[PDB]
Amino acid sequence: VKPHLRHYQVVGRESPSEKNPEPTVYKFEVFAPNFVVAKSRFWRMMRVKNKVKATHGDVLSCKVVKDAKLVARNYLVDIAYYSQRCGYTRMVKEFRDVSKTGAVSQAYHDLASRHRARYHNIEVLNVKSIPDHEVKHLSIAQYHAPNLSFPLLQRRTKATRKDRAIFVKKNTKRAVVA
Amino acid sequence: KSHYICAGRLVRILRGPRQDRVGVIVDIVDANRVLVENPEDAKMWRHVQNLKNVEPLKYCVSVSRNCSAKALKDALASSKALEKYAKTRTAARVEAKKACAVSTDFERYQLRVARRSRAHWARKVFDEKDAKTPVSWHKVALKKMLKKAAKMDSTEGAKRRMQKAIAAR
Amino acid sequence: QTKQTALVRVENVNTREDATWYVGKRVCYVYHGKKVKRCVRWSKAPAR
Amino acid sequence: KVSRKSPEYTTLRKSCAPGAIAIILAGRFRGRRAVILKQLPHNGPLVVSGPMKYNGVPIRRIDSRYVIATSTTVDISSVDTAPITAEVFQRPKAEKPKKTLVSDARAQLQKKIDAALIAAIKKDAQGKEKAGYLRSVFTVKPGDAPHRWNW
RNA sequence: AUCGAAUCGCCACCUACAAGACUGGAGCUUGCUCCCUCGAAGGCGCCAAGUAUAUUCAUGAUCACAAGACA
RNA sequence: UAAGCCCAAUUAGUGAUUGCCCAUUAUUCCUUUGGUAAGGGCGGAAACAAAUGGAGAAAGUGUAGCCCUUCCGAUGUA
RNA sequence: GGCCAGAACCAGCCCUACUGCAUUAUCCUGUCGGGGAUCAAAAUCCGGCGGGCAACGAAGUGCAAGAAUCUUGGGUCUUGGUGAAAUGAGCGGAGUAUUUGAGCUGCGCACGGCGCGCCGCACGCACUGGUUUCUUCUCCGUGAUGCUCCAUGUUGGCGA
Ligand SMILES: [K+]
Ligand SMILES: [K+]
Ligand SMILES: [Mg+2]
Ligand SMILES: [Mg+2]
Ligand SMILES: [Mg+2]
Ligand SMILES: [Mg+2]
Ligand SMILES: [Mg+2]
Ligand SMILES: [Mg+2]
Ligand SMILES: [Mg+2]
Ligand code: NA
Ligand code: NA
Ligand SMILES: [Zn+2]
Repeated sequence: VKPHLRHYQVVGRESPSEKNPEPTVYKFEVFAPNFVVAKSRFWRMMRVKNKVKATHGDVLSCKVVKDAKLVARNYLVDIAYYSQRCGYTRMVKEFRDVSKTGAVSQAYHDLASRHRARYHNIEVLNVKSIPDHEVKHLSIAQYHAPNLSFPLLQRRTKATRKDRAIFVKKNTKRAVVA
Repeated sequence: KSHYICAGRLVRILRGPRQDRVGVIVDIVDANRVLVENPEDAKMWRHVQNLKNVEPLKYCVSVSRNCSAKALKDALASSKALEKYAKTRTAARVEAKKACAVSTDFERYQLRVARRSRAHWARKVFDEKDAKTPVSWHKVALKKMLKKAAKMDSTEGAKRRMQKAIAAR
Repeated sequence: QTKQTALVRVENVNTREDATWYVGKRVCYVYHGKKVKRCVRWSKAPAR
Repeated sequence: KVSRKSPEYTTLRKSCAPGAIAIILAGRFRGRRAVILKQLPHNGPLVVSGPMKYNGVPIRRIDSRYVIATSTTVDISSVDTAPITAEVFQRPKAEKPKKTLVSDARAQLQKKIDAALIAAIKKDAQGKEKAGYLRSVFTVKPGDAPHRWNW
């Protein structure tokens, strides 16, 4: 499937005033399902870092950065997540994917499965494609072999929806009840 | 033996909008995904396919991982993988399925009479052979009964009953 | 339940697109009673 | 543009064009293939006379909703079809109270129409196969998916 | 014998078996190559006992439980 | 090869942003009833026998409500 | 026939099929160098430089007003009707025109970059500018002298 998180760049600033005639402009990278969530994360980060509230700020732009051409890559995703028991835990993981959005979406799925971390407690510090020789985990580097080949075993091939059947003869393809 | 998922492996798409199309593995992402492409198919540009949706065929072209479009096209044309695949029975079955799917009522009628014509002539040929070498239930039953019947009928009393009740008819 | 609307499962119709093709088609439930009562073409076709 | 009150106004679908071969879905001749001759005026029913010699279907009118008009057609421009009027199927009032009885004029119309229809079928390149097509009987088999078929 | 009924695919080719980490067969190089019947159909049945030279079908009048049904 | 847990989709790297099922809820249609209800008509226009277009038309709280159009509400112990 | 049923159309609703504007650069290409991994390559990856439209079935990115008339979608046993005032872009007449948009461009002014007026201007505002090269249909028409209600099809079945 196509990734559920889109790559957003949000450019914004504090609204000009007399104390700050030319407020600093800030650029933010975030992976959000939609631009409303992307703007919400931007204003949260502005409040916690730059002490700027959304009620006194402007959003100069909020646009999607397109994915590059789909190529089998290795992505280094620097991510962090909060938990009550451990506070903020930061990890740097590697994934095999074809796009930044796919790798980040995979990282969010991994965090949810292996650490029960939801989207709103996760902060993506960085994500970048890395060379084969910079990969440390063998579970990722095993896909760099020039002659990677394996069979397809223990596969549940389901027929096309129109041709699916309830009762089929034992050693034929004839659908008795469909 | 089963065909491995390797760079250059030819696959058929099992389900989805590209059902029953052929492509080349070209690259492997992870345990679940590949990057399939076929220059000769209109809808088979380089795209991501899940490994659960692909059927690995028996042909592997000689390409490297993440190869260029020109390199793939030259390898495909040189290997003759698509031409070799077109001659197999599975490819013919796939093409025939499309013919049935787009067939009209007249074409369905033509297939019906053609199959019935073959069925009739199969019955004729089977009858000709079954007369000589009994293999059906009725011919086998007749061939077993014949020897005892001839012995049971070759008596004087059998002749009298046969002649009397036939001349009566 | 709401008895004014019936649900019918038709053989070889296993997709919503398949069921769309049958929208507006006539549906008939056949049964028998105990006595022979009036039917269509009772006089015209007594064999019915 | 054409007046809705005129005898020439029609709304019939394109598939039920004159010369097309239709599958009868209801009535005495259900399952039989027949040839569409015309539509009676005032957006009336179709008139089918898929030759009685081939399948037993006489010149009968039928509502277009009770027919599947297949894409296989026959050029019947040589068939007159003019004598087939709305008056042919009208009947006199019956007052207050075994070979089939057919009026002589109905018999002549059937004779001429069927003969011309048969000749047009012969003229077709696939005529012998289409004549067998007209003799064929349509039925819904176990496992059939008519909703998935092209016609 | 009441009894009019609802059911609408037949078979003496499916109607044996087992395995889905793999059962068409080989080679060694163990995932590739080669051979084959080329690994994605149980057989019939759907209106001339067969694909042709044909042939009675109506007025049961335009839908109505097929007005019949031993394939 | 969950019909368990966490996350994420709506027929899926194809070409766009509504998978499906259940309310005395929502929208809409018909009918009833009550309004802090809103309007219109009510000086019989003309003409018209039967044998062979009709009927009604009340200045009105409340009736079989004078008639018509329109809008809104409608559950409930003591 | 004040009964049952099927097709027709009419109006109103309810579902759909048909899509344009803007955006895309952390992108697309070619080349040099590095780096990589090979039996040798190639690729993933990092820089410099030169070109750019990943291109309308490119993108699952923001907004979409696309007359079911042209080009006869489906439903209404979920509404009322068969013309007892059919207000219709739909019905009736009249004429091949009308001006919407899109392209291409005139002057002025706004707008953007450089520090005084110079350059640009994606094509904004006024002249309801011009060109009509592409794309459209256009105009006119029926009061109630009807206060209210009811009353006007087609094909079979059943009813003599
Ligand atoms: K009221
Ligand atoms: K009163
Ligand atoms: Mg094997
Ligand atoms: Mg019956
Ligand atoms: Mg899609
Ligand atoms: Mg109350
Ligand atoms: Mg349109
Ligand atoms: Mg007009
Ligand atoms: Mg009426
Ligand atoms: Na209610
Ligand atoms: Na009310
Ligand atoms: Zn290979």
